Amino acid sequence: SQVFGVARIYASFNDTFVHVTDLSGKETIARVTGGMKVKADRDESSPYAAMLAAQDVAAKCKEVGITAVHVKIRATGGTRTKTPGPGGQAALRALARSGLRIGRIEDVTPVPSDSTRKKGGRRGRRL
Amino acid sequence: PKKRASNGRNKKGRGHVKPVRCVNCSKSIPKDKAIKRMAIRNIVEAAAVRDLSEASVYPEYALPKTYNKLHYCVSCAIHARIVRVRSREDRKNRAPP
Amino acid sequence: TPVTLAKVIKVLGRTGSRGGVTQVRVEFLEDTSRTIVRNVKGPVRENDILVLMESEREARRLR
Amino acid sequence: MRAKWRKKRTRRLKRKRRKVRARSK
Amino acid sequence: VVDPFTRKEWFDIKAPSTFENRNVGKTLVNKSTGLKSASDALKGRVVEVCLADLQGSEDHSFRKIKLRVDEVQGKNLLTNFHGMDFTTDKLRSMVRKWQTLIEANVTVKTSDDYVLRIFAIAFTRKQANQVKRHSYAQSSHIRAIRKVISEILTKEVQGSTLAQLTSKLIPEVINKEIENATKDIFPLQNIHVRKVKLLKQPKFDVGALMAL
RNA sequence: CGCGGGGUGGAGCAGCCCGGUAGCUCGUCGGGCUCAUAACCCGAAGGUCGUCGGUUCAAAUCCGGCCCCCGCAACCA
RNA sequence: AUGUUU
RNA sequence: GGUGAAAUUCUUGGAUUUAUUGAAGACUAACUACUGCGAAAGCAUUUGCCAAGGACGUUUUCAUUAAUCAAGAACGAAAGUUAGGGGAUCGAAGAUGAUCAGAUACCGUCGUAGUCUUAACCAUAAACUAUGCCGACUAGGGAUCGGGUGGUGUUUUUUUAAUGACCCACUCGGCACCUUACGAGAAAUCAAAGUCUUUGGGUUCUGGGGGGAGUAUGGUCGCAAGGCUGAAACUUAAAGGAAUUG
RNA sequence: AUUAUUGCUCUUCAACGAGGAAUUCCUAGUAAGCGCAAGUCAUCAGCUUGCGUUGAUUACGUCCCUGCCCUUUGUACACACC
Ligand SMILES: [K+]
Ligand SMILES: [Mg+2]
Ligand SMILES: [Mg+2]
Ligand SMILES: [Mg+2]
Ligand SMILES: [Mg+2]
Ligand SMILES: [Mg+2]
Ligand SMILES: [Mg+2]
Ligand SMILES: [Mg+2]
Ligand SMILES: [Mg+2]
Ligand SMILES: [Mg+2]
Ligand SMILES: [Mg+2]
Ligand SMILES: [Mg+2]
Ligand SMILES: [Mg+2]
Ligand SMILES: [Mg+2]
Ligand SMILES: [Zn+2]
Repeated sequence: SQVFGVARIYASFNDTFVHVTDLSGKETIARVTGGMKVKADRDESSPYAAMLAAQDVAAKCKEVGITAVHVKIRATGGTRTKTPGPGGQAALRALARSGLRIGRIEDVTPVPSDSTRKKGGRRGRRL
Repeated sequence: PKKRASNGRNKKGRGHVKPVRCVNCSKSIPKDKAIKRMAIRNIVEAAAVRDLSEASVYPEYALPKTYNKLHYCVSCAIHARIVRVRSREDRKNRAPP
Repeated sequence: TPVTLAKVIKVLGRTGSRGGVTQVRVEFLEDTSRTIVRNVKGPVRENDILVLMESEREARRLR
Repeated sequence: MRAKWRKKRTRRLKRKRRKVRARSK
Repeated sequence: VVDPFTRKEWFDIKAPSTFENRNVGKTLVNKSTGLKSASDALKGRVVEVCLADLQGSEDHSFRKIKLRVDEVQGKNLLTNFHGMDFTTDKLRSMVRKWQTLIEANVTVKTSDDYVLRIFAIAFTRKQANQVKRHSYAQSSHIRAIRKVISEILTKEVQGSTLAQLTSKLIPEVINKEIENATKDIFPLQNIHVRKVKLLKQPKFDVGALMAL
């Protein structure tokens, strides 16, 4: 009764990407970022920016013709954070509320088996 | 003098424990010394469980939970208030609050 | 526009970042055997009647 | 002075002494 | 000024031959052209599907499946099984402190030509009357149990194709077999087949591939 | 000598490719928060588009010359 | 974010 | 992209982001604990091989064969050195961006040596439990690890019984832990830092106010960096330890 | 009495179309509007001190903002962070 895409929320610190693609993932649809919807150089990760980007992506999705999305959310992962950014929740807010249907919330944050010795040195960032 | 009865870590009979990196500042930490907190916060609460369940195409969806073990150096743990400076007698209290 | 009226029966406590809202135990008039936790900004005491548009949204603590 | 940096400065001084004594024969 | 979605066509993926349902969804791609055929741009696309969506029952919410398109028959993407892995949420809900995790792995070739790497997972459990609050193994029980799991896994595979392997993993009969074969060594509650991965593909062999 | 590019507030740029009409980043000035600067918020000053002619319902924008800077290419008084 | 000495 | 904010920088040669693969090196998450082994440094993916190890059990054997140990030897984190290989990430140096009054730092980006391995050095750490080893005794208690003993035990079945896991009772050895301390200490605290002016179980090492100084010199080891041994002149009334009040 | 002390009369009638970031006071006869008495005085109120008249709104709480108090904590400070 519906047609399935993939939400591909990439909510890092300093930015949140909303990337809705086909079920395969090779073909992209309306890849929108928070920096596209705010120009301050510090609010790209803000919940308002993420919400506006997700609303635009949902409008473009409902103009292409995709109705429901399996949601794959991730942080930077790798070696840096492992923690989803503040804007992912707002982006999913907008995706759910803009008429798109939501399915299979999933965390695809990349987690290593103690690889890629972390950036910052053994004494870390000294602020 | 000696501030803590054993040490500011948990190591008796080992000598060396392989190190870990602070999640917040990336400082190298002994694994037993690092403040370890398991975050089992749900993937999407966002005051939005109702919205997500309504937009869900899955009945009784039972949205999943994200697990993440955070390791802090004591400086970052104090600064972000995972741990707090306790009284001299209250330091001898290992039960969680 | 869905309509439903209820009444506060147990005042829970003061809540809010600035401490403006009050948590209230909401007893419905229709199908009364249900108590709902909700948030109200204005002054409230017991046996006061409230109007809520949404029917199922449990207001949790405001942090 | 940190004792570490005092030791490092002393080591540099000792290296200079070794160089000058190597020159002087 | 271009709107690349105006020249794209949709395809319905009739992915499984055996799970419960042929149809899993739709996918869009640019129209075939002179030096770039639509079937040529396809045949490599893989879809990521939920086993609960495949079987109709929510008791398969984890064990997501990869399926790669192998041929196009009139806007119908015929795939074949490509791999299964647990979700991160499920994996982190199974892994807990105050218990011993045991992971085992094999590399085995199925009956006809199919090469798979299999990852089995399990965790220790507490007894009904146990007072001790960790219930750890003695690591010799762990070595023996993982030997047994590898033996059972290599005995189940190499006599089954992907089709029969799916017909055994979906009812999780292998998990119960591991539980029954290791219940005399350690209780080992949380038996699962955490992952199956494709390593090498054989000749296309459409004759056996078209089983539906 | 030929073909192309460039000149826009005090400095750097979009605007031009088919007129609603000069702005953006930094510095400069004023007020605001702070115990005080910085970051920041709100205001204020700034050229009239390199210089001329021409075309144009009203041209920096398109056209034809000149001054400057640039790349390539050619040289029988 | 920074605010030097007596 | 990155930051508190920026900027260096990549970017209509399609950068960031998505998907399918491959190559490289490093590492072994989550399980991971007041838990284990090792003489220490250290040791955490599977399997095989290779030898070794402590505890336990013993109505087995030897019978003083033992304890600590100058000189003397083996190993010895990281960093560094030599010659090959490898070089992903991080990253002393170096180069750049911003703040600063200056910022040759903290913060951001790139990035050499190094980070990995083989064969040789190096022999140094807050190499710490800042607590030598062996032996005996002096409170109580509960967990935990490995082993052994018993149960009208619970659970697992194969078919009596039995190992497996579990509970209880111990017992030996171990990492520790909590209370109380006769006792000790200046106190913090300590089951050893107790059995010390009522001072002797055995034995090795180190120290004699703070600087100069772990320096100079001599010797010795090292390719080097340096390691070991190691003063004196001179100078000073305090330095220092614990705890208390502001 | 000029650099009008002040009072009064006539006469061109200027900005201001409700206010920017910010910022001050305040919980019931209170804020606000209003004038009166006194003080400063030979004279001069927009000032201040007291007063009365008209007299609301919202709240009956909180530690997010600021400041302060207490407790804990660190100190190599004790003339005590000048
Ligand atoms: K390198
Ligand atoms: Mg700091
Ligand atoms: Mg201290
Ligand atoms: Mg050590
Ligand atoms: Mg002074
Ligand atoms: Mg263990
Ligand atoms: Mg592992
Ligand atoms: Mg010796
Ligand atoms: Mg080394
Ligand atoms: Mg600084
Ligand atoms: Mg030493
Ligand atoms: Mg002395
Ligand atoms: Mg002291
Ligand atoms: Mg006055
Ligand atoms: Zn940290």
